[PDB]
Amino acid sequence: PEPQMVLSPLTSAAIFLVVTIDSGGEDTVRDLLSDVASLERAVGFRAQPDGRLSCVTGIGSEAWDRLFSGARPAGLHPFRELDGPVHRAVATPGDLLFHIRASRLDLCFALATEIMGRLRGAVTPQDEVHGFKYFDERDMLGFVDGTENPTGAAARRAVLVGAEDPAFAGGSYAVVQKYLHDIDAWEGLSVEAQERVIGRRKMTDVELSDDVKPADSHVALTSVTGPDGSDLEILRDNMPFGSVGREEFGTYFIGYARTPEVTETMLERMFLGTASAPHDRILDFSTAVTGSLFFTPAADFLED
Amino acid sequence: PEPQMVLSPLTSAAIFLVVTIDSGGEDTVRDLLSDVASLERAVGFRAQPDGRLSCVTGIGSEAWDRLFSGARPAGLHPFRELDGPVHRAVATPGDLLFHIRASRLDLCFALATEIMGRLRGAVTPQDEVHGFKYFDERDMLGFVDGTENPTGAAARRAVLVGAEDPAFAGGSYAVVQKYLHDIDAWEGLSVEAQERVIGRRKMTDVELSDDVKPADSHVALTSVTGPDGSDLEILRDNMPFGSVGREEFGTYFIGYARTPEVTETMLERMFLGTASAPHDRILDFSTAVTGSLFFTPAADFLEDLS
Amino acid sequence: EPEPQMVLSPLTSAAIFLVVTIDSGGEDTVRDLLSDVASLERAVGFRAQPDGRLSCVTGIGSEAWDRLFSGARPAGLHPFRELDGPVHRAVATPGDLLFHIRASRLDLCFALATEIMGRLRGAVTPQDEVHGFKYFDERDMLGFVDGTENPTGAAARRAVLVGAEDPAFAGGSYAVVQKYLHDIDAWEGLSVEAQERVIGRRKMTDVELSDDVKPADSHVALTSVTGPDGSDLEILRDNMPFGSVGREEFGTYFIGYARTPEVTETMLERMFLGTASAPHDRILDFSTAVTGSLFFTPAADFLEDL
Amino acid sequence: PEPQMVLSPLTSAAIFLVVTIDSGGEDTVRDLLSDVASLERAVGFRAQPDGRLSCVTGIGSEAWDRLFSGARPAGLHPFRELDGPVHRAVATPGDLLFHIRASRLDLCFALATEIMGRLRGAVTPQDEVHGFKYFDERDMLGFVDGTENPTGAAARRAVLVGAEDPAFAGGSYAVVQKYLHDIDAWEGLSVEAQERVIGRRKMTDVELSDDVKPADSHVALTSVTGPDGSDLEILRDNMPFGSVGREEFGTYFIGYARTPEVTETMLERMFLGTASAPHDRILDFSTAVTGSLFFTPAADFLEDL
Amino acid sequence: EPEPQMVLSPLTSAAIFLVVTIDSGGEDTVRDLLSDVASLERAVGFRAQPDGRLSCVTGIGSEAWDRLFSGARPAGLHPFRELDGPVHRAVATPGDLLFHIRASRLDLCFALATEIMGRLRGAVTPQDEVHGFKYFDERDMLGFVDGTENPTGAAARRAVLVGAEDPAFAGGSYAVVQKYLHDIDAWEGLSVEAQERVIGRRKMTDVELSDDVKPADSHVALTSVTGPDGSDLEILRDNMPFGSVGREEFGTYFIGYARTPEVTETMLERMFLGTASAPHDRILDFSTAVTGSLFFTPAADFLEDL
Amino acid sequence: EPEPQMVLSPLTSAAIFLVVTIDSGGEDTVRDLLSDVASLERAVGFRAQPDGRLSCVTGIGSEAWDRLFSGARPAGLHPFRELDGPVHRAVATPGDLLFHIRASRLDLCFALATEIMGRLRGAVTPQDEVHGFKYFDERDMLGFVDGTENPTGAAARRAVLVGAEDPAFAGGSYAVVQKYLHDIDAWEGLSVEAQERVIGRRKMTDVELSDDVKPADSHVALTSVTGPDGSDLEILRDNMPFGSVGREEFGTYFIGYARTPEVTETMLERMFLGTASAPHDRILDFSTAVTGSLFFTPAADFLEDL
Ligand code: HEM
Ligand code: HEM
Ligand code: HEM
Ligand code: HEM
Ligand code: HEM
Repeated sequence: PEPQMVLSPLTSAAIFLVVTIDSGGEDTVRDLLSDVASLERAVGFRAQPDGRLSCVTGIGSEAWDRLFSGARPAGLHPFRELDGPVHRAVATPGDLLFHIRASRLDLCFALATEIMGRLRGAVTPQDEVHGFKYFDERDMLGFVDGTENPTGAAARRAVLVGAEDPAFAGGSYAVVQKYLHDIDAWEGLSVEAQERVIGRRKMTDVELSDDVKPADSHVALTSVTGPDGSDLEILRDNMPFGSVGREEFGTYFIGYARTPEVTETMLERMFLGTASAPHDRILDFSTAVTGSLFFTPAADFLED
Repeated sequence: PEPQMVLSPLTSAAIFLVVTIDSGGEDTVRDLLSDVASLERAVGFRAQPDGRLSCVTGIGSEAWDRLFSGARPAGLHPFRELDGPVHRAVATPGDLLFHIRASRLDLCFALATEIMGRLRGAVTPQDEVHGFKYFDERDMLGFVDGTENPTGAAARRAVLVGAEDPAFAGGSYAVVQKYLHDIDAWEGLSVEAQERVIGRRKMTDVELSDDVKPADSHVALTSVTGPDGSDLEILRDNMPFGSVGREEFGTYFIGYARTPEVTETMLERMFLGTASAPHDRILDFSTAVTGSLFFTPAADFLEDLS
Repeated sequence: EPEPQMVLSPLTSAAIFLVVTIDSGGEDTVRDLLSDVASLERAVGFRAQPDGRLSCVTGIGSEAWDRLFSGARPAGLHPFRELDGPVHRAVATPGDLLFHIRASRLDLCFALATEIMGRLRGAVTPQDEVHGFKYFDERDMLGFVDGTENPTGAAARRAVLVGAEDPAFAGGSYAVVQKYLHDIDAWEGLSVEAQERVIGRRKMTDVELSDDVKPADSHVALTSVTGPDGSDLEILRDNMPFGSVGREEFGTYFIGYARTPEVTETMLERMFLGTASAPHDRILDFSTAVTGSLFFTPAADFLEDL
Repeated sequence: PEPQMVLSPLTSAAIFLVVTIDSGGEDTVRDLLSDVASLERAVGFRAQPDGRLSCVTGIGSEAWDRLFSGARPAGLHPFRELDGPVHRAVATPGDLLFHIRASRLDLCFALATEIMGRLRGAVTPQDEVHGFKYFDERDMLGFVDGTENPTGAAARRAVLVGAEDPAFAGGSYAVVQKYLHDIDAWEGLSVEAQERVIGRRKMTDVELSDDVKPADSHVALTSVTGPDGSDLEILRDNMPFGSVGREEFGTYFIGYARTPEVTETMLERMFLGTASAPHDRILDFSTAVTGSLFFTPAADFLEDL
Repeated sequence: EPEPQMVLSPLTSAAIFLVVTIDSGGEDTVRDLLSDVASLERAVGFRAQPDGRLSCVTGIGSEAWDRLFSGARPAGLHPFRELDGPVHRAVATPGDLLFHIRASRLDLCFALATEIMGRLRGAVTPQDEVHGFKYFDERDMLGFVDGTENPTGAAARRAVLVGAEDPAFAGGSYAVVQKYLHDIDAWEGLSVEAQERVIGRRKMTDVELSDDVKPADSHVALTSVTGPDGSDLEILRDNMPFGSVGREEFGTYFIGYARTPEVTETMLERMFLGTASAPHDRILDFSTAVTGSLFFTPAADFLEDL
Repeated sequence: EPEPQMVLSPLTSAAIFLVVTIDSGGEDTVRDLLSDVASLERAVGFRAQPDGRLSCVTGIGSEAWDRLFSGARPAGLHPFRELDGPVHRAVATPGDLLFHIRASRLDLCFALATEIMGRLRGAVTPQDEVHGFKYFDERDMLGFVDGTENPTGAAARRAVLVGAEDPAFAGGSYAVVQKYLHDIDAWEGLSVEAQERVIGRRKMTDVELSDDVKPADSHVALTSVTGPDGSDLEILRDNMPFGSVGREEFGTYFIGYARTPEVTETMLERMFLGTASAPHDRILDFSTAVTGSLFFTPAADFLEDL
C-alpha cells in the first residue's frame, strides 16, 4: 500500500482546513476524494523541486459511516473530551481534515482554493489556520519544536497502520488541537522557570537531566513506554499561527500515530495528571479551543 | 537624507498594520517612532542575509497634527473619497501604517509583535493583512503584478521627495486600499476577455498592441503623461491575501509617489473615468473596502524624535 | 540485484540528445566506449556535485545489438515501426546508439558529450544532435506544463524497469524517441480554451479537464491506456524544448521509457491511427515527427562487464 | 541618461543574434526598437530574481543612416578588416545585434522568439549563437575567462560614452567576432606551453610574472597603456559555443568600450603584431569567421523612437 | 532491522575529527555519553535542518572495546598494524574513541564537539583534533579531484556495512584514519604531466589515464584491487583538507570505511610495501603519515541500548 | 577619487586573520607583495563569483610604516596603547602587517592566504593566525548576537574612512585587533538574566535593555559614546568566533575599524579603566585579551602605485 504523505520533508508553511459535510453533500465529497491526489500534482508540479507541496486528507468517525459501507478502521472513534480538575480538552465538530504543507504559503493557498472550489455547497468550514514556522524551528513559546520526532524506520513503525488491521494498512490517525497561549504570563517567567515547564534548555535544546527534570514538565508527561520497555512515539508537526491586533498567539498541534491509543494516553497524562504530577505545566500557559480525531487512509483507498 | 526602505528588493511576504491613536496615547507613539529602526535591526540582523526584513512607517494627516508641532509636508491631506456613477473609493480611518516585508512571514510577525507590544493601550487596530506573493509574481486574478514598476534612478526620481519640499526630502507618500475580488464573475470570462480588462496578455505578460488595447483597460487608464509628455510613475507592491473558508480573495494595493497628486490622478481616472472610458473595468470585479494616505518620513526624521 | 542506469533522474533543465549509427568495422571501438561510459559520467560530473546532476543513459538499437553482442536478445527489442495513418505518419529513421544526457547546466552536458564523441571518432556517423532546455515553470514549446502525470517512486520502478519477465535483462528499459517540429503560428492562433481542448488540461493551472468535457481526441484522453486487468499502463517522459529562432524551428524532443515497448506503441497507435471515437490526436494537427527510433537501455552492470 | 544593461552581473547563458535589414524593413525595425525594453521586462519580470535576463541592442554604421536622421555617433564606422602576414580578421554583414544574457538559456530563447517574431519579413539572419559558460568560469580552451575585466566605476569609465560625444552619452561600442578552435592542436601542448600562450596559470589563474610572460602571450598583447601611462580597458563577456557532431568548438568574443579605438588597437596588436611579437599566439589555435562593429545607444534613445 | 550510523552521509563541506584516549576510571562516564550521543546530535542539528546535514559517527578502538564491554567482540577488530616499508612507514598512534562530525557548516560541527567533550571532561585525554574544509570543486591539497571513484547506492552499502557474516554486529563498519602532511614545495616542482603519472588521472578534467599509459606505481593502480572471484574490492573515503599557512602545514585527513579492515589493509600493504612491479605508491614521496588508528563504528541501536 | 580597500564588505561567514612581523631586510619583498595583493584577490576569487565574496584588507603598523616608507605619515598612526587597569589589562603585542581575509567559505580565504605567504616566505615571521567561523545566527561564543548596532550605508562610510582631516591619506582607515579568550565555565554559571545585565541586551531576541534597567557597567553602556556636538561616535566591527575543543579554548577575535583611533581608544579606556559610574566593563570578567595591535589600512590606489 502507498501511504499519503504523512512522512513529509520539513515545511515552513501550512494550511489546516477542518470542515463538516452538509446533508446531501456525500457524493460531491466522494468525487473530490478520488481526485485529491491529482489536484496535488496539478498545483505542485510546476513549482518543484523547491515547493514541497503535499496534502494529507482525514475522515472523522461519524463522517465515515455516512460515506462508506463495509469495514471500519479498528481505532476510529470521535475525539474523547477530557475534563480534568483544572484544565479541559474540548471536543469540537469536524468531518474532514486537509493538512496542506509546502515551503511557501501561496502553494498551500492555491491547493486549498481548488479543493474548497470543488466542495462549495457540500460542506461548512469549521476551522481555517495558516501556519508559519519561525526560521529556527521555534514555536510561539520560543522553544525548538519537533526535535524528538522519530525518523526513517522508527517513523514508519510509529505512524503507519500494518498487519494488525490489514484492510487499512498504510493509513494513520491524526489528532488536532488548536491552542492559544498566554504570552504575557509566560514572558514573566525566568528562562530557567520556562525550562522547568518544557523539560529542555531554551537556547541549546538539550534535554534536562533526569535528576533535575520535573515530574510535571511537558517532556516528562509525554514520555510513555510500552510493555516491552520500548518508547511509544508519535509524529508531530506543530505550527505557530496568530494575529497581532487581536492578541492571538497560538500553536496548532497535530499528532500522527498508528493507533489513537498512544496519543490518547499522552493527553490523559497532560490533562488529568498522574500520582506524581497534577497536570502538564504547559497547560498553565496554553488553552485548547478545538479537538478532533481523523483517519488518514492509504492513497490507494482514496483512488478507488 | 537617508530614506526608509521604500525601494526594497523583491519580497514574498508582508504584514500591513493600520492603527488609530487613542486619546492620550501620543507620547507613547513618539517614543515608539524613535525606536522603530532599532527594533527592525534587532529582529532582522540575526536572520541576514536571506531574511530581507524591512519596516516602512507612515503617518496620516490628522495624526501628524497631534504628534508634531511645526511644519507639515506640503502634500499631506486626508484620503479623498471618490464617488463615481458606478464605483466608489472609500476613506477609512488610519493614523499609523506599518508596512512590514521580508522573505518569510514569521520575520514580519516577530517585528509586528514587538511594535504592537510597545503600543498596547495607546492605539486601536483598524486593519491587519497577512500577504503572500505567488511564485511567478502573479496576483489573485492570474496576471503578473509589478512588471512596469520603475527601477534604479527612475524609481528614486518617482518616489522620493526632493527640492520641492526640502525639510521633508527623503520622504514619500503611500496610498493603501484593500480590494476584494469577485472571483466567480472573473473566471466566467474567457482568457481573451480578461486580457481586454487588464491590457496585457495573461500567460506571457506582453502588452497588447495599441491597435487592440481598449481605452477602459487597466493599463490604459493608469498610464498618464505630464505636461512635457514624460510618463508619470508610481511604485507599487501589491500583495494577495485571503481566506478560503469565507471566500475572501483580495489584493492589498500600496502605491508610493513623490507627491500624492500622481496617485490621486490615476484613482480619478479609474473611478470617475475619461472622455472615452466610463471607468476602469478592473473595478467591475474589484471592490475597495479601505482607503488611506500616509506620509513616510526620512529615517533620520524618526530617529531625531521624542 | 542489477543496477539500472539513471533512467529515473531528478528534474533537469538541460539535456543533450545524441543519436549515431555505427560505421562498418567500428564494432570494437564502440564496445570499449560502452565499458567506460559510466566512468566518464563520474569524471565529468563528480566535481560539479551536488548541483550539477549530470547523468547519461545509453541505448542500443535492434540491428546494432546483433552486430555487437552474441547470445541472448532483449525480448521487446525490434526496429521502430512506421505508422502510416490516413492523415499523420510516424516515420522510422536510422539510429544504432542513443546518449541521453541530462544536467542542471548545458555546459556539463556538452563536456560529457565531447568526451564520448572523442572516443568514437571515425567509428560512428552522427544522425541527430539536439540541445534541449526546459522553461522555468516546467512548460514546453506549446506553453503547457509538461511532465505532471509521470509516475514517481515505486510505480515509476514497476512501469519502467524490466524484471522477471526477461531475467537476463532485468534492470533495463526501452526508450522511444521522436523529434517533433511545431507550427507555432497555427498554435498561437487558437484561443486558450481551444488549446485546453487539444491537450486535455487547463493551461494556467494545469488541472485536468473533467471527464464530461474532455474531448475524445485530446492528447491526454488518447494516451490514457488501461490493460487487460484494468491497470493504467504508464510511461516515464522527459520531453525537452529545442529550436533556432533564425530558421523558425520550434520543437519538442519526445523521449519515453517503458518496461516493454508495447505500452508506448499502443499510445502511438492511438495517436496516429485513431480509435472508434477519435480520428487522431489533435496535438498532431500542430506537430510533425521528423525522426523516430527504438532503443534498449541495458542495466549499468551489463555495460561494465563488457 | 540611462544606459542599457551593458554592465551586467555574471550570466551563464547567452544568445547572440545578428541580422541585416531587408529593403523596406526600416519602419518595422524602428517600431521594434521602441519596444525592446518593454519586451525584456515582459519575459523577465516573472522569473526574477534568479533569471537575470537582459538584452543589449546594437546598430551598425550603414543601418544608422537608413534608420535615423541627424547626428551620428562620432566613433561609428564599419568593422575594419586586418589582413596580417599569417592571420586575418574578417569583416562580415550585420545591421543589428541582439546580445541576450540570462541564468538559463530558455529565458534567452523566449526573448529572442518575441524579438524575431516582430521582425519577421523585415530582416535576414546572419548569425545565431547559443552560448554556455562552464561552471567554473572557464572558456573552451580550459582557462578562467573574465578575471581582469574592470568593475564598478572603473568599468563605467571604460565602457560608457560621456562628455566627448554628449548627444550620445550613456551608450557604448561593441565589437563581435566568432572564433573556431582547433582543439586537437591545443590539447597537444602541455599545460606549461598553454600557460605561455595565455599569460596566466591554468589551474590557479595567477598572472605569470613580467620576466616570464612571453611577449607574444595573449595577456601581453592585449595589455595597452594610454599616452599618460594609464591602462586602456575593455569589458568582455566571451562565451563558449559548439556542436559535437560537426566538431565545432567556439569562442564568441564580444567587447564593449567607450570608443572603438581601444578595441581596434588591441586587435591590431593581435593580428599584425609589434616589434617583439609576430602575432598573438592564441590565433595559432583560433580562427575568426565573423567580425562586426555596433553602437549600443542609451536606453532612453530607443524608448523615444 | 539494525539501523546503521550515518556512515553513508550526503556530501558535506565541513568536518571535525576528534580522537581521544580514555583515562583510568573514565569507563562509566564514556558509556553514559555513548548512550546519549544520538540525542545530542538531534539537539544541536534539528533546528538547522534541512540544510545543516549534521551527523556524528562514533568509533571504538580494539583495546578500548574490552575495557568498555563484556561479551563478544566484532570479528575484525584489532589495533592498527604498523607497516615498516623500505622507504615509507605507516605509523600506529593511540586512539580509543573517534568522533567523525560532518555538516554543511563548521559551526554545527563545533557546537556538537563542544557538547560531547563537555560531558567527557575528566574521563578522556585528546590525542588529535582536525578541522576539515572542502575546496569548492572537491579538490585536495594536491589539486586533484578527491572522491570520484567512491561507490554509491547499493554498491556502497555492500562495500561498507557488516552483514550476515558477523550477525551480532550487523549494521557496523570499520574505519581507518591517517593524518597526512604534504611536501607542497616538492609537488609544485613537478610538471602537471608528472603529477598525473603519480595519481593516474588527468588533473584538470579528472579523466582516468588509459591502462597502457597509467604507471604501475600510480596511486590509482595500487589502490585498485580485485578479489579471488575477480570482482573489485571497494572502500568509501571522505578525505578532508586541513592546514595552517603560518606553520606551512598542508594536509589530507584520510578516512576510509569498509565492511572488513582486510580490504583497507590490503590497499595499505600495496601502497607502503609495494608489489613485484611497483616499489611503493608514488603519492607517498610527497605525503607523510603522522597518525594511524583503526576503529569499529557500531550500529546506532547498539549505542542507544547501552 | 581614492578607492578604499574593502573595509565595508558584505556579510561573510568565514575569515582568516594573519598577523606577521617583517624580518630585518624583508622590506623590499614586502613592498612588491603589497603592490600585487589586489591582483591576487582577483585571481583567487574570480572563478568563485558571485557567491564567494572574497576580499583582503591589508594593514600596516606604525613601526613598519617608518621602515617601508619615507615622507608624511597618517596623523593617527602610533603603536597600540597598553592599558593598565586596577583589575584588567589590555596588552600590546608585536605586529607589522595585518591581512584580514573574508569570504563565504574558508577555502577561498585559505587559498588567498597561501598565495600571500608564499610570496613573503623568508621576509616575515608569523605572530598570529586565526581561522574564524560565524554561527548560523550571527552569535558569538557567549551566546549573544554580535554586530547588530554596526553602522550601515552612508553612516558607515562617514565613521570608518579618513577624509579632509588628513587629506594625503583619504580613503584609509585604522584597524584595532585584539584576540580574546573566554572563561566559559564561569559565564555558564550565570543565569540568562544575569548574562543580559553584563551585555546590555536580551539574549534570545537581541532587543536593547530599557534605559531604566540597563546597568552602568554593561557592555553596551560603556561602548556607547557621544561627541561634544551630541553626535554618536561609531566604529565598524566584524568580530569572529574561533576555538579548539580539545584545548578548551573558546574565543572572540575582535576587529574594529574607524576613521581615527581616538574613537576606538575612548571605548577601550571606558572598558578597561572605567568611568565615574562603572569600575570596568563586566564583559572583561569573562574575557581576557591576549593580543593587541593597531594598523593603518591605506586606500587601494596607495598600494597599487608602489
Ligand atoms: C499545547 C501546545 C504544545 C506545544 C507548544 C508543545 C511544544 C513541545 C516542545 C517544545 C517539545 C520539545 C521538543 C520536541 O521534542 O519537539 C515537545 C515535545 C513533545 N510534545 Fe509537545 N507541545 C504541545 C502539545 C503537545 C501535545 C498536546 C502532545 C501530545 C498529545 C505533545 C506531545 C509531545 C511529545 C511526545 C514530545 C516529545 C517528548 C520526548 O522527548 O519524547 N505536545 N512539545
Ligand atoms: C484593484 C486591484 C489592482 C490590481 C489587481 C491591479 C493589477 C495590475 C496589473 C496586473 C497590472 C499590470 C502589470 C504591471 O504591474 O505593470 C497593473 C498595472 C498598473 N497598475 Fe494596477 N491593479 C490594481 C489597482 C491599481 C490602483 C488602485 C492603481 C493606482 C492608483 C494602480 C496602478 C497601476 C499602474 C500605474 C500600472 C502600470 C501601468 C503601466 O504604466 O503600464 N493599480 N495593475
Ligand atoms: C508532440 C509531442 C508532445 C508534446 C508537446 C506533449 C505534451 C504533453 C503534455 C502537455 C501533457 C500533459 C501534462 C503531462 O502529464 O505531462 C502530456 C501528457 C502525456 N503525453 Fe504527451 N506530449 C507529446 C508527445 C507525446 C507522445 C509521442 C506520447 C506517447 C507515445 C506522449 C504521451 C503522453 C502521456 C502518456 C501523457 C500522460 C497522459 C495522462 O495519463 O494524464 N506524448 N504530454
Ligand atoms: C580568441 C578568442 C579569445 C579567447 C579564448 C580569449 C581568452 C582570454 C583569456 C583566458 C584571458 C585571461 C583572463 C581574463 O579574462 O582576464 C583573456 C584576457 C583578455 N583578453 Fe582575451 N580572448 C580572446 C580574444 C580576445 C580578443 C579578440 C580581445 C580583444 C580585441 C581580447 C582581449 C582580452 C583582454 C583585454 C584581456 C585582459 C588582459 C589583461 O589586462 O590582463 N581577447 N582572454
Ligand atoms: C595522501 C593521502 C591521500 C590522497 C591525497 C589521496 C588522493 C586520491 C585521489 C586524488 C584519487 C583519485 C580520484 C578518486 O578519489 O577516485 C584517489 C583515489 C583513491 N584512493 Fe586515495 N588518497 C590518499 C590516501 C589513500 C589511502 C591511504 C588509501 C587506502 C588505504 C586510498 C585509497 C584510494 C582508492 C581506493 C582510490 C580509488 C581508486 C580507484 O578504484 O579508482 N587513498 N585518492
